[PDB]
Amino acid sequence: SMENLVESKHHKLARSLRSGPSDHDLKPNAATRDQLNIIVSYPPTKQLTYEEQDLVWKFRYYLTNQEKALTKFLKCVNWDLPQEAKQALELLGKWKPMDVEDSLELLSSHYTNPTVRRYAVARLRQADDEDLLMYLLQLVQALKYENFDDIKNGLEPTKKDNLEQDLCTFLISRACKNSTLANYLYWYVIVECEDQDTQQRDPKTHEMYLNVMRRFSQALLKGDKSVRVMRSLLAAQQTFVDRLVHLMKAVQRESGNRKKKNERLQALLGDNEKMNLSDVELIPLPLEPQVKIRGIIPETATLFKSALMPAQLFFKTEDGGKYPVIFKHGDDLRQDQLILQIISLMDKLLRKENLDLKLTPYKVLATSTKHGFMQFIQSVPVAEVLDTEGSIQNFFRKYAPSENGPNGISAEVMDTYVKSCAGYCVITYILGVGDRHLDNLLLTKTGKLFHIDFGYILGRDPKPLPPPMKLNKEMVEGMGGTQSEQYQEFRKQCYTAFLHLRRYSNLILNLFSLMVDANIPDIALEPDKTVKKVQDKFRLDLSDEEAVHYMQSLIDESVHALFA
Amino acid sequence: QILSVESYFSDIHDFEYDKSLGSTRFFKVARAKHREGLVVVKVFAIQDPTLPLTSYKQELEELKIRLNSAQNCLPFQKASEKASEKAAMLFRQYVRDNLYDRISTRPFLNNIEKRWIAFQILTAVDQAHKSGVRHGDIKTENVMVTSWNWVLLTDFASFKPTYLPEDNPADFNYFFDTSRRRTCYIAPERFVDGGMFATELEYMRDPSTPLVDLNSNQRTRGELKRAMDIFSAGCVIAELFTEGVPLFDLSQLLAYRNGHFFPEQVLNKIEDHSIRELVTQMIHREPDKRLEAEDYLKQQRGNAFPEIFYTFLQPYMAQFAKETFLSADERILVIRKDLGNIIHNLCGHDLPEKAEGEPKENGLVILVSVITSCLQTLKYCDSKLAALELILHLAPRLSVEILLDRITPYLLHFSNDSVPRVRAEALRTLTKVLALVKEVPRNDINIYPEYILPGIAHLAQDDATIVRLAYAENIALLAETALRFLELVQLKNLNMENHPNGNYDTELQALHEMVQQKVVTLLSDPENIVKQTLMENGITRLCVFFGRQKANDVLLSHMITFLNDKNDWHLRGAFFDSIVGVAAYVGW
Repeated sequence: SMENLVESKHHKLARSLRSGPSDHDLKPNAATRDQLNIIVSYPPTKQLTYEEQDLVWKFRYYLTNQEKALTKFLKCVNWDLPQEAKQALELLGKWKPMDVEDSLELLSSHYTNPTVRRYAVARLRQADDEDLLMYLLQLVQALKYENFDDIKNGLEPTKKDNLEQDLCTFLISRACKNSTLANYLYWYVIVECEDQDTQQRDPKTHEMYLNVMRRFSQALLKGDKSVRVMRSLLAAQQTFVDRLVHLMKAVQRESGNRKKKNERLQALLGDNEKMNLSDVELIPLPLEPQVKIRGIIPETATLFKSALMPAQLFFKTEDGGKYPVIFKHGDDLRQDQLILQIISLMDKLLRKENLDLKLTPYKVLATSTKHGFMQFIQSVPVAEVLDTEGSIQNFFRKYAPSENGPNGISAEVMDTYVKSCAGYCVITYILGVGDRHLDNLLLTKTGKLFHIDFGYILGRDPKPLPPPMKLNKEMVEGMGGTQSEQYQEFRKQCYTAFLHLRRYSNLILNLFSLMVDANIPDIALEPDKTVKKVQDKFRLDLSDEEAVHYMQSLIDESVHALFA
Repeated sequence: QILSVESYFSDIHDFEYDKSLGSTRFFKVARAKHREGLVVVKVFAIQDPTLPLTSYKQELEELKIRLNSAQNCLPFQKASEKASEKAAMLFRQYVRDNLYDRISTRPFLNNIEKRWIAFQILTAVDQAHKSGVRHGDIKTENVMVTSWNWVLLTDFASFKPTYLPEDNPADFNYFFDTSRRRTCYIAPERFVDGGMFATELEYMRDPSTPLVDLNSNQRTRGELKRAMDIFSAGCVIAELFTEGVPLFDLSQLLAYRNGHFFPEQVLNKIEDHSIRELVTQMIHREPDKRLEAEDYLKQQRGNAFPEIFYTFLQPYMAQFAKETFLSADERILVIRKDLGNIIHNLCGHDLPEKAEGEPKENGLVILVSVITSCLQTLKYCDSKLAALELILHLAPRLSVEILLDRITPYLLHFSNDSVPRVRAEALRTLTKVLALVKEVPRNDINIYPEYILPGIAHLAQDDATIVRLAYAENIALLAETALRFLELVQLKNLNMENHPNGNYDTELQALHEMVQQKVVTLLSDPENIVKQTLMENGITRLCVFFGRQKANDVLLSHMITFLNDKNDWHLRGAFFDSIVGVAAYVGW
């Protein structure tokens, strides 16, 4: 049953499909090649066939030549037989150089073969700070690495008691090249050193990862220059923050009323926080590896009055200025750290397309032991700001009388608003944000829109939920009047925007294919449905701007919504 | 014991398999338990959260009533029996081969009779469970798996989170889960969906994403199990086979509420009255019109076929008993199915001609492949006899059909190279295969001999069972007949194209010259193996001969192949002269 009957099939299938294709190399002949050029130009998701795989296993010359087509063929094969491996490693060299983009797909667990992994590093050989943006998603891909850690465990822990194959020195050569990519990446890594006892307990391999992080620290420190000890020291100084958040866990425990806890905090921070903040020698900021602290002012220090204990404080830096900051401690904030990071990646591509969404990517990181910190925010969070004002128009006029409601002309406040609004709807289409309300709506009076509730995603709401668009009946006041101008400008910006992201988000499909290996809740069910849903939701299947007409009908239905 | 490859276990398990959530129903999961070390894909469930209901009492009893009967359906080995608090995991075998998945997995297997046979095996289960009343059940390819006897073993778990297509030869496609609902592509029921609610549960109102928008649960009414609801579901799984793709469109569903749709009947055998009518009978309005599995059976396209089914169904029940003892089946089944043949497609002397005109008794028996796949399982040399009998029993598998069949044989020369004179069995069969006259469907067919045979010839160097070699030089001409059969594709390839000045007729022959240069390689590689054997008057080591003076035996048989390599009479003559010189000394 799972006996020779199972294998018999495999042979008959191996014969003719193997042995036939791969022979003495020459160029493809027929005009079916022109049709096939279209067929191969099918996107990443477009998984290959039992017969199409065979065709490429024939048509090698054009595949060699089309420098970036190689990957589609690499999707077809596996390194099942040494004879396969032989032709595969032959052709690895033969093929006109692969795309550094398409180099991401081949690092997947699909292709366990070291030579591929070694050569993919050459395909994406550019040791540059672009990797820092890649650090916004790569951790789930890095989760497919817990095999070679046991191999390199033979080496890295042992020895201390550019052209290369060693991914760890690809890492060292690229990352140690910049202090940001060393230290901030280590703090990012500290979020995975957190809870490593479960990855030791269920897997065992987190103990190997603890050895790995130890041996990376050894590999850096053995570099033996001022730079190498200094980065080891700045981590140590930043680790004092862990002591401070344990003290802040104790201060949180001595609660009273909002004012009584605030007084206890202001007093305890007055002695302890002023002394420690002044005491530390130029350890860097959470928002910036370059900014460094030289004080904290316990006077203006305040708190969000909620169980997460979000902080609101200001730090007299080495640079003189009193930088605003926020911590959240006693929360595994990984849902938000990943979301803001991916947002940053999307924002980079979107800025490569010259549209800025005016959203605030606030920095977030972890120093040690599940404690963490982030960039602070100034806000006007609710419909109550607009209700304190006379209307959406009166709200503009009050704050910025250049706008002066309808009677003035607001310039960039309005421009930033319209281009921002045209951005925020696109973000809501893709991310499927949940639990939106009139109280999750930080209208910065300057033109910067902040809709904010990203923690609920993939439509997480009880049954009725927020739309893929970004509009409500309050905005329907101002926008219904400024329909001719602002709704059209909204409509034109978003129309042009989607059409540009339809160009090049194919690489995000590769990123998605690796970054999907992360922690985000209920992922036990969602994957295959999600990959299909993404391609369908943005209907890459149908590049018809009539879909925007369908969406514009939904927009009509949105103003209609009291009866639609 | 209590964990295994997940912290989530409470016994020895192989792996966690797939999970899913319905639109018509709640969540579900699959699990591959290595019970007694035997890894099998059981149902997942937790009794912890389901204690509030535990209504399962009834369900377990209907399970007992149903599982009692081991027919062409799937009885579970201990399903009902395998409830517990942390682990209510209803016991089942290593299933994940859902049905359309299996179909696209072997289009090589997909065949005229075969689809009909599969379909008919399912039909017997349907009419049986209607009689052993378990009315109103749902259907999708999640409900089935394909056994070694090619039986469509029908279960009662129509969501299989392990389910999609398979080995589809044309493809450049992204993932397709949740294709027309919150899970796998379902089969709608007109009364359930278009009438009350597509959902299974009770209520008194009307949601959408899980479906109730049609009516307010008839103000708190229950499920109403009927044959008409079964005919509805069967109708949607069927078209998926015919088109190779499902019919599930929301436009089509609105049109099904309207009782009138958007057909595009993609196959002539499906729009063939035989198939079209009873499908249409399902399609008009299941309760308003009539469709009867009975009417379908009585009106089998050929009424010969129902009888061919139910007659041989008796054997299929013996097959269901055979789960006791395979080797006993092999050999007594030889005895029995002498009679089986004499009943069915009888030849008076038990060696059917493989090409008996336009078949004079009308054979296209995909069931030999059924049995073949059963008898693949290792047991005893009982098997040797029946295979030789089968070689003699040269039933009408086409060239291609025999070729499809040709997967396991040499595979079993290899699988029992350990018994060196399995080589002798295989000799006869391949000699027979060569003696059979048939047409090569594709050019490449002949090359696989030209590489297969090399491999097996190395196995001949492992141990030289002489009998195989003796036949070799004879059926060398039959392998050249395999080249003639390749040359018949050269006739077909010609059927695809439509002196002193230096004419162009060379272009017609030239590729055949290069083909002949290739075949000359295929004379030379024998000339290599042959010259090695010719110096090897014994298999030679440390000044001793494993006495291939047996070359003198095969020497008579050799005249057949000797015509082929001979023209380098220089080379042949030298090697033979070296042999003559020594024979003249040592040999008498």
